[PDB]
Amino acid sequence: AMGSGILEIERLEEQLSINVYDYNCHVDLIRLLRLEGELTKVRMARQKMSEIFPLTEELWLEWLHDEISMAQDGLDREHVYDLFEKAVKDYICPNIWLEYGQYSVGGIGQKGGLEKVRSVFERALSSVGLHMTKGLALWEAYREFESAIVEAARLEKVHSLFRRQLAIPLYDMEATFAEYEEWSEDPIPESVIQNYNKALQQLEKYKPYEEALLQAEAPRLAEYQAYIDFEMKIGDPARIQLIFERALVENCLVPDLWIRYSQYLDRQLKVKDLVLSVHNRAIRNCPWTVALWSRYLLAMERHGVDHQVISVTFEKALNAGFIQATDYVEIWQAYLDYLRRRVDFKQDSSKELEELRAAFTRALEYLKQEVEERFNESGDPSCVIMQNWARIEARLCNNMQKARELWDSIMTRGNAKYANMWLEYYNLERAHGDTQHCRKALHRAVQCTSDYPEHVCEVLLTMERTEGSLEDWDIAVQKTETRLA
Amino acid sequence: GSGILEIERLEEQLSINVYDYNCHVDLIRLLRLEGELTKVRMARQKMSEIFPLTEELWLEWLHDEISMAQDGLDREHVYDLFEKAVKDYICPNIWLEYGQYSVGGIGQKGGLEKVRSVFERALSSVGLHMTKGLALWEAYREFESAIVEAARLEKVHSLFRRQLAIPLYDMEATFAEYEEWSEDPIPESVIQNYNKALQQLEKYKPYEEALLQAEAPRLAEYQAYIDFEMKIGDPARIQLIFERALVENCLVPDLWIRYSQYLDRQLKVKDLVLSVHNRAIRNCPWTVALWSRYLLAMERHGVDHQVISVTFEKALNAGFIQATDYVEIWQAYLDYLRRRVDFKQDSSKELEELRAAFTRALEYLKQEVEERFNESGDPSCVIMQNWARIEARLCNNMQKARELWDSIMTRGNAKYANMWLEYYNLERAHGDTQHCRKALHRAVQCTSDYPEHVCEVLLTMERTEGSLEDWDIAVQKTETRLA
Repeated sequence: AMGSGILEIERLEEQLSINVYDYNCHVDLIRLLRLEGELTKVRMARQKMSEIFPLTEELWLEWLHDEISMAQDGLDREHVYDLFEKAVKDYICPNIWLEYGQYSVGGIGQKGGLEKVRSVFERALSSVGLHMTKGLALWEAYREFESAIVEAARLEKVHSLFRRQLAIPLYDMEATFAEYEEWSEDPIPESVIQNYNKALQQLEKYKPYEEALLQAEAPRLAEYQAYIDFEMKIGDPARIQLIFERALVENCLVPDLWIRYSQYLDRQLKVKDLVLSVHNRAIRNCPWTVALWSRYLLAMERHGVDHQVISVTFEKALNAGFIQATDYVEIWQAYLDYLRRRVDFKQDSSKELEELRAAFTRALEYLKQEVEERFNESGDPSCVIMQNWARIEARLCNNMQKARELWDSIMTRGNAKYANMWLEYYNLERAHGDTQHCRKALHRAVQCTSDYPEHVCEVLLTMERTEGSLEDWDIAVQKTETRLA
Repeated sequence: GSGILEIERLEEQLSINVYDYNCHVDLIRLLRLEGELTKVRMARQKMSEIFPLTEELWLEWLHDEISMAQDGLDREHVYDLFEKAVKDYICPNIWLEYGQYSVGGIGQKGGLEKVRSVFERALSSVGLHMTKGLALWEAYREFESAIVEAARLEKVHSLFRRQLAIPLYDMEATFAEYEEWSEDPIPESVIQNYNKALQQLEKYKPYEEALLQAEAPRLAEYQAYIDFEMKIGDPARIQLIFERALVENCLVPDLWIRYSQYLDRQLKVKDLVLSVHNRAIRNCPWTVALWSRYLLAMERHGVDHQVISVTFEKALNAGFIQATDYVEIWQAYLDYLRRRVDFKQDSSKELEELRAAFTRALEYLKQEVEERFNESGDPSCVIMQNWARIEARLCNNMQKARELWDSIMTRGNAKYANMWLEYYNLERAHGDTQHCRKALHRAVQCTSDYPEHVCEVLLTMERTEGSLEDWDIAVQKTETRLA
């Protein structure tokens, strides 16, 4: 039908105008914009999708090819580089690295672009150079490049690439050892023979695992978990990054896998940029699991990420949309713990303390409104945000009145039927109130508790026996008697 | 010569176990058969100081002293003996005998008033007694009638008028007797009182017959009767029903608690309640609770200190059958000793008495109770806890509370989340965060029943106030433990 593309593009653009988080809508919109030839609009649509989602290697590769096969300038070259730089972040991508290398080969002649090629291949190798099946292509392409240059019969570059590859367990390395012997008229030194042979021993070691992947269907999660384990016991940080990544490209929706990888980096070789990177990638691949946002905020805090960045990240976390109210309480509590750990409490007043209190009010209102309106629940039925606030105010801020207010609020939402709650507040008054307030609290407790009144009773008697007048003890015995009768 | 040796034997068995009641009645039996008058009398004295004597034993002693009384000094001493006799239980016969014997003193010693004293007091005790008081009214009017002088008769008239205003058995018979006796007309005012008395007598009939139809001790019947009289709420009549119930049921400790409490909460009289408490620990000295109640009474009514101390010592020397009971009474005494301390001075005589009493209690439990029970008595170091709570909160002394908690935690109390948290909360209140962290770390390591709860508390504490580092170490400990 005539002009159907125009109308369907309008339709999809409007459907995205309401629900921006529609992946298939972006994919469709982009293919139709390509068929109509609206090039700049394809570029924009692609940019918005890539800023919302991780793109697979095929989508990244399509966009890269379109920008490359359309580039007529040196500035276009720098912009293409920028696009590659953005493309490598999402997942492990051997082909993207290959294309980046070869496309960068065009950059020679321009002064600073021999090193540019070597940088691209070097980072390519550092990333996937160990890849059992796809690294070989990168080693080979890098060597083809150095061979096509090899100025003045200076084969130290090609030699080095051979010697670095041969010490590494990838497929058909025997073939590379072959081409090397037939190439280097000099002997292949015993360091290279020894390392080559232990490497071949690493191929034979790993064969059953790789063939487990080959046979398996779908995303092959089980096989990746077995390989993850095996490599994690063998304990090479490089090789466990590699298998975590290889498993993650195929299993990137599995949050617990992100947590395993995240946790290994986060706790064991905590290099800032790498863990912050992997956390960000986790919250882009599985934004529905608040745990990922929590560990990410904890990671940022641990690594001294600037204040404003953490705040903005929290805002993204709020907006991610979780399926349980306990999750909104959870992320709010994470943010508030961060805010509290920001305050010095030994000064009359603070800028940071006021931000903490303000964030508490905001958190409570947000649970009153957004979470209730979307769930018909409070998220914390037992007012834990308020509890933590009262604790802070009483124990750290000398502000006992606010704590009393907050516990008023806590008890009014039906928490007064619970002995545990009464004892939580009592312990607060005992900690930072006075004996009068503890008495009031425990009396009220004796007359409100529904689950375990005898427990509050015995605490009351204990308190008066320890500290109250004989009149006080007598009143206590009467209340408890009348209550438990 | 078997009597000689059997007496010697009983004296030996009393030399070992002085709290053998039947041994005393037997010893006295034999000493009487032997004519050892002096030894009979102080066998009677020692027994009467150990136990309450029933009405009959008191009557034997009284009859013997009376039929052996040969001068006026014996008369006054017999009076003293009666004075001691009435204290133990309710004793209508003894009150009657006390009156009749007091009649012998009329001529001499200005003691015509004495007879009226004895009979008035006899009335105050059992004058309201539904079945046995009539005997006492009758005897009182007999004496007054026989010493009527010039027919003034206002003593006999008044006595009749007082009996008729009270519901006693077959007063209808005395109402008639009075009319026949009275030259004048029974007044309008006593007539209404007699008729109201008829009302309440017919009211009480099914309860009195409840006692009669039932076999003794009619505890239930007595408990039901006590219930009714207490619902009517007359203090005289419910004291009376409590005493009548107790004479047959003096071994029922819960009954002494009921009566003791009724007076404690409601009557609000020192002499009455303290009497009932003393009599309670004499009848059932084996229920530590009675001693507790009693000490509390003494504290309430401002009883002098040394009396309270001595009563406590008696309490310790009583024999209880449970390790927990010695903790209970020690706690009673220690709470008492604490309520004597003005905690707003740096040091005190009363505070040092408290502390020294604490050391005494811990040592006494480590020694007497452990060696006699093969137990700690206090398994959960309750006395030690209370000492810690006091030292921390009421004195400025936090160090001692920490020590006391070493001792508390070292006998297997370290497996328990409650204990760990008790120490924690104490440390939270009067220690510092450092010690709370230390405490809760060790708590997650040691707790066996509810380690997850302790883990919660740790995480909550570090979230509320600890560094990020502290939060991470906490999560590590927790996860490692609950793994």
